[PDB]
Amino acid sequence: NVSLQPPPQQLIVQNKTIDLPAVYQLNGGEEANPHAVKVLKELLSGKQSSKKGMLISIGEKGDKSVRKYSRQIPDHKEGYYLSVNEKEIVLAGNDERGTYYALQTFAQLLKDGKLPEVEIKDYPSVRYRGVVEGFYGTPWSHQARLSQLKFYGKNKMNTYIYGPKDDPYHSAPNWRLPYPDKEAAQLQELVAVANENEVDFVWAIHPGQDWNKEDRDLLLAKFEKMYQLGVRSFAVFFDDISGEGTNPQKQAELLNYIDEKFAQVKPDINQLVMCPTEYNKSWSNPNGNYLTTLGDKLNPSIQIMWTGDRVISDITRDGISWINERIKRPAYIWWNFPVSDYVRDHLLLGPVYGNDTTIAKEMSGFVTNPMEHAESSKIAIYSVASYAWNPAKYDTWQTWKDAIRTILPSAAEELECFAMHNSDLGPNGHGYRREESMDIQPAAERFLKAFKEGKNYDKADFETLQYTFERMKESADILLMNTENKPLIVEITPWVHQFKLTAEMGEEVLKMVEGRNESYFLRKYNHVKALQQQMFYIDQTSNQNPYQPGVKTATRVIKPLIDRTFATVVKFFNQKFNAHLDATTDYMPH
Ligand SMILES: CC1CCN(c2ccnc(NCCc3ccccc3)n2)CC1
Repeated sequence: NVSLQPPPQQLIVQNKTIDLPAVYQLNGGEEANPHAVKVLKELLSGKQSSKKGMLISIGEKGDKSVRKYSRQIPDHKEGYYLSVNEKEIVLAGNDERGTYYALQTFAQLLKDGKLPEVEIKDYPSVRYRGVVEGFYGTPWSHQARLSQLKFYGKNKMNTYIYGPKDDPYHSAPNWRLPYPDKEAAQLQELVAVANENEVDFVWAIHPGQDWNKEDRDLLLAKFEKMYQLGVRSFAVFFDDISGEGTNPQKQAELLNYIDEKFAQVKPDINQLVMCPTEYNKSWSNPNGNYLTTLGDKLNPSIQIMWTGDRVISDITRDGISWINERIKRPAYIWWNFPVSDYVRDHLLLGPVYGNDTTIAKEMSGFVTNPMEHAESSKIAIYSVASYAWNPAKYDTWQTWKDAIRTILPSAAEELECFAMHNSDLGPNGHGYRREESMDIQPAAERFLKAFKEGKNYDKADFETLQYTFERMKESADILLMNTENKPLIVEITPWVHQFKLTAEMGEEVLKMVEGRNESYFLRKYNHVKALQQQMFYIDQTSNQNPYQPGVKTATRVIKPLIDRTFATVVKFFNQKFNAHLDATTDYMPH
């Protein structure tokens, strides 16, 4: 059955299916977007017959090939019309990017050499959609970035804001310097791949550290050299700046200057974006001037980034009106999820939710700040893509499952299990939390409650927990050895080990609850203690960083259930046999 991510604006399925044609005639192969034609030719290995076979027509509005279907093509940037029936196939973009988007949709329809009969009219609700490379921690590799960009094109994200922290040429002081040949050629390769995948490579300059005519000049000259390298989209960051540099009139002046002498002078600049000094409502001064002045003086064609009501927050109608009213334009949203650079011992693999689905007209852009774990971030990235394309049809849970099935088809259920219990951030200085382990929350609560007050627990809840731990160990072991996405596995390995140990500990603790005799109980107790020690070992030796070192997993519901069940059963044991076992859950070498 027809599943499409992102879901099209309009879709009609006929409940018939046609074969991908053995023999086809291609119309418009020459005048249509070469990137789209390339995908189409990839999917086709029947024979191009010049006078026979099923017509396939590909083109942008105004091409000869799609003249007949012009009224069906949506009048929206990046829009397209796609049609499949017995007679013919139509892939008609409103523009070149739209034709490519058609083809991305077409590739998802094609299953086992068969196509549904369908008619689609489609376009994005939000103008700019993608990823800002905006996390602290170990930068992504070159290969990681190439793989991201291909994923962005598949999910119709048109925006990549480049900024690896190990590249000094977009930061102080080296922003003034041209890229040396080797680095330039690498960035060049990113640009080429971004272009092939219809993604805007947005080169971000971060000069905030370092206001005269000559600084203005050097920036403009640098922008020019990045143009020669093939860059067509640009961002200027002021999150960074202090003192005089925080003056919004002077920020506007430089940006309006860049617009006039560079962006308006070139034939083909797409995005010009700035990040303001006050970038969320919490960190702005209600008693000050900065956002209204920016909104007044900054040219209308320049985007202003915004994180919402707080630095980590989900965007609401009230939030978006607050900012738009000040900047006098639709805010370009920077969403600080799934970035984990302030909770580095946690993976954030849960669904994308919380953003208001009715406000697409009030946002110019929506970009996600991801984790230092590139592959792992694809779960949220795919979901963001889906949300930003079609927010009205956004389905958090189905999109989450679809992302997981896309990223790891050979072990989707196992990754779902792992991801379900690795979602929450735990307590943190931003107060931002996510749900986790919702499937077993009721079983866990009722189990604890009963076990607490020396009332009997339900056998079914015991079994649910038992089943959960068994499933976690199966999932951990299958994921560790999975070779379909080795980079993914490499990223999560430390947590997978910790997650397996958590499950083993849970099983041992359940055996203490059933405790048949004193000797068996003591065996399980000693095993639990040794497993706690291994978890500390991993916590002390993996993922070491100055900020949140180590590895935490299943922290919201599962680990606390195990900890409390352990402390309770040990206290019961101590009372019964008049013993003095340590009931604590965090072992300690001192
Ligand atoms: C638009 C702005 C740009 C700068 N921001 C970054 C940059 C990198 N990482 C993150 N991680 C989020 C937690 C956090 C960390 C440091 C400072 C504040 C909030 N935020 C905040 C958003």
